[PDB]
Amino acid sequence: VSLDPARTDRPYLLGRLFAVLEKAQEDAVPGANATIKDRYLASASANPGQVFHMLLKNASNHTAKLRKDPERKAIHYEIMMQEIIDNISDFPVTMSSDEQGLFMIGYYHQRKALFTK
Amino acid sequence: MTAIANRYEFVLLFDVENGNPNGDPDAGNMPRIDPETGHGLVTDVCLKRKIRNHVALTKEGAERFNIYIQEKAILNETHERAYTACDLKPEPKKLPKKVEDAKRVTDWMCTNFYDIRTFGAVMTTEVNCGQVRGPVQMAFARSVEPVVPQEVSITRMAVTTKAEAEDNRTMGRKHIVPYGLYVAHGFISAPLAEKTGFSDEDLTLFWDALVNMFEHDRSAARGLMSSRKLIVFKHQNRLGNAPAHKLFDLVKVSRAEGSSGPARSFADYAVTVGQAPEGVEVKEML
Amino acid sequence: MTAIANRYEFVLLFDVENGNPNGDPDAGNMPRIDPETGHGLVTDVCLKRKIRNHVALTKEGAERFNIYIQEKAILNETHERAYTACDLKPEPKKLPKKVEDAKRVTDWMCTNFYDIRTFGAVMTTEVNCGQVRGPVQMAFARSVEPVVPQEVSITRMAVTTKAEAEDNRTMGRKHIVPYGLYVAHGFISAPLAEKTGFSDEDLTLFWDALVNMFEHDRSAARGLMSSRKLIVFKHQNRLGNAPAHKLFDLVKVSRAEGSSGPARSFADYAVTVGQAPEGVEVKEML
Amino acid sequence: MTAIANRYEFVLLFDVENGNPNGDPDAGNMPRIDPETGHGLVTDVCLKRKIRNHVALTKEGAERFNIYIQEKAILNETHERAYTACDLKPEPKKLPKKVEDAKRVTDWMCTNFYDIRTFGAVMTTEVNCGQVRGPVQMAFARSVEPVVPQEVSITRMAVTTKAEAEDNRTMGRKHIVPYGLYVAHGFISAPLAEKTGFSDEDLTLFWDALVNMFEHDRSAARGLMSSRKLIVFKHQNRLGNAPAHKLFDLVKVSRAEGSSGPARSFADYAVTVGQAPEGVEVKEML
Repeated sequence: VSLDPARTDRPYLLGRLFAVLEKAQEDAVPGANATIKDRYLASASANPGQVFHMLLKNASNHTAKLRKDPERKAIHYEIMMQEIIDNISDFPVTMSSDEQGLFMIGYYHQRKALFTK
Repeated sequence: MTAIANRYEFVLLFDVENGNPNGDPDAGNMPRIDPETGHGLVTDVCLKRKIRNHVALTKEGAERFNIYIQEKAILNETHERAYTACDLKPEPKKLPKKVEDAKRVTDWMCTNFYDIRTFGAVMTTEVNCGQVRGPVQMAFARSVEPVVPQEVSITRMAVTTKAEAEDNRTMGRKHIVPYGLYVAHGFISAPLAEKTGFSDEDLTLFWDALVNMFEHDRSAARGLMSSRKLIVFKHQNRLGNAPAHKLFDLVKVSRAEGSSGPARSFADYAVTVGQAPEGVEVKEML
Repeated sequence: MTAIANRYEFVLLFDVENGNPNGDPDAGNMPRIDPETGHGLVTDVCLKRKIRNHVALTKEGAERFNIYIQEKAILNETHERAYTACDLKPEPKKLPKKVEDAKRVTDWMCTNFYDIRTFGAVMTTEVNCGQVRGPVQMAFARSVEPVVPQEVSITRMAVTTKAEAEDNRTMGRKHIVPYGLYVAHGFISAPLAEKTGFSDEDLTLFWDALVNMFEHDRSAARGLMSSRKLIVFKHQNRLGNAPAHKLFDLVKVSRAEGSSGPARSFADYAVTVGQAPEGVEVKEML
Repeated sequence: MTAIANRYEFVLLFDVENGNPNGDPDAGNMPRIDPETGHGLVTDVCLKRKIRNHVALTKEGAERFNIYIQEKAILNETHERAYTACDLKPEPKKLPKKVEDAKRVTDWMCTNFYDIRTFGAVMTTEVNCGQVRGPVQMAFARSVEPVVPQEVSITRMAVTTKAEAEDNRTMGRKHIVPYGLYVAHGFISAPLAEKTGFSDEDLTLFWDALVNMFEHDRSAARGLMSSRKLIVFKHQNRLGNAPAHKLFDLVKVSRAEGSSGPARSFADYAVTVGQAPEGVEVKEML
């Protein structure tokens, strides 16, 4: 039992997306006291459409920044975003509690994978 | 403990040009913003430090005018000095079983130290000295409208360390705000001053400092910074005479009608002031 | 070395013609401009560098006129030389951390390293603080009017590499500014000159540098530059006498009424200087 | 090899009398003109080929008088040559890593390669050795007036664009100014001469080159560009005694007020020289 690239359930996809935004941010800005996780974990799971919209602004800004320097990862992450955001039809305003459980699994699963290598 | 006799409230306007007013520890060193809207922000703590600096500069160590939290002060030794000046051996956290002893320390440190007398202090560590609230409070400063920070690349042609690619051109960067305008609110309460001895000469000194804040803090990182307007509301009695939010509404700032592109000078805005209700006196120091 | 006893503010005004005043690290080598409005910009760092080089030149490395930021040099060896003359060895974080020995290398820098006595320094460490703060500071320069940069190509009669170039003669590239005018601001602090010992002689030298600076830096890409105007404001007290912003407003720049279309010469503009408040005196270049 | 003793500045004036000053690549012998105003522009690099040409024409391979740039040549060829001569393995994209033999390539080239004794075999687009900043420099040449040319649709097919035209014949756009005078500014620096061993011999050769330039360049569009004048200003010391721009102001050039209608000859223009200060001496026959 591990990460399934084919689950195609919306709250699972949202969890994966969250996890990889965390990872990309990490590489963006070293040395931060607090991660986006610590800041937004709860909110994200309660109000998808609310926040998700917001975060992508900053992510855009960052990837804009990061092309100057020769270093890359971040093109793999931009592709990973672009896959998950194409599979997600739309952003729910809110999720049933039981669904907020499944969101945690997609996050953890995805994280572990990225934890490797 | 003589203290002021009225309730005060005020608003302040200041400006920045090609600079970094307040950096963000969590964002590299990016200027602080509101993610959702993109407005700017400035912490009160910054302003407070500025004020302390100014005072220190001005007074030059005169008794009743020391600063407790000097830039590199060892705070437990400074509490221990306040303690031992009131004959106390150091002890932690709370006020002693006899709270009176740390209250003497409080009295002494309020007596001598201006900024404690003003802003109060937690004033409590593994050497206690008491607790204080302070009669003076401030809020966050907020940009009048959205701000778009830039950042620039710079090159050290010489290098500090040895390099393998050799001399090598090595680049850092700066973050900069083209232009922006800020607003700040504040309060003063008579009852606490009655408890701390916050006097009127203190108040005049305070205002003087506040006007001349920026003059002494010129630096590489900070651009051109200046104070523009200062409005003071004074009530006629020991307690309030009107709601605060109503008073702050009397001041309104709008884009100067001749200004259409992105703001780039103080002339791009128009500032207006209304009349003061019956129970309040409004005077303008700037 | 006696410290200056007055507060100073100054304004400078200089030209550019058919060249690249300041290349952009990012946008290839495009001149630096504000994206929102297209006005040109020049970093202070450039100015500093130029000044340094001029000083080094003119003074010939005489005693007490050393420079610690030596071009294409290992600056850890220049801070080694600052410390080993004081029997001390290289440290990051601060001048060697024990404050008396920190002060000995500081002193043995300030006494002789003109550049440190003037502009201050850090051995750049992530805690980005302490060491010494410059008594002299300056801000960004900006073009009075928007500019129109352009790429320029040449018919070179030779090729970099094995090529099919040679029907038309081989290519080249450049970027230029047809014409532009820039302005700048700066400040001098008495208290910090008191800390560093920045002396009057230094001031004189500084003036001299300013005036003469441009002449020594001819090269292919810059084209031509010239210093046009310089005005000096002197306060009559240790501390200030007037608001800075006000002062800066006394000098005004406007296009010559007869000039039309894009400007191409200093004659296209007109300049004016008002009178200063009694607390400050005005004297022109140098 | 002695270094020159003084700083020198010169103004070169040459005709575009019923001719073309320099071909704008995209349109053959179109004159490079300010697209906003149409006044004549000539690449700073314009003169250099001609210089080298006269070198090769009068010295003709004289050891000490080699040239760097050669028509249809590869730019790195001369780099390679200078390294070979000094028994170095060419590294034409970097300083010669053995820096005493970078000095030998530099010496050898500033000896044999007169033109590298004169100018930097270094970088604006690609580098050679780099480092060897040129002791002589000159700016973009410009026309005295807005000289949007009178187009000359030449009766020829041998142009960048072929056509079915070969009742009208094939045409390529070439241009001539009814008359125009082009102006160039240049500088000479003793300090860098000191580094490169630029000599008086070199100077005289330079003069000669300047005079003889246009004898090697003529065509229907080119028309007449006579080396009308070459005024040279000499400083009395190592370091100058006046601003450059001041000097250039002395060279007053304008249309002959007695001339009427659009200009067709140098007689339509007047050249005058004001007296330079004692710190400068002016020679005016070249």
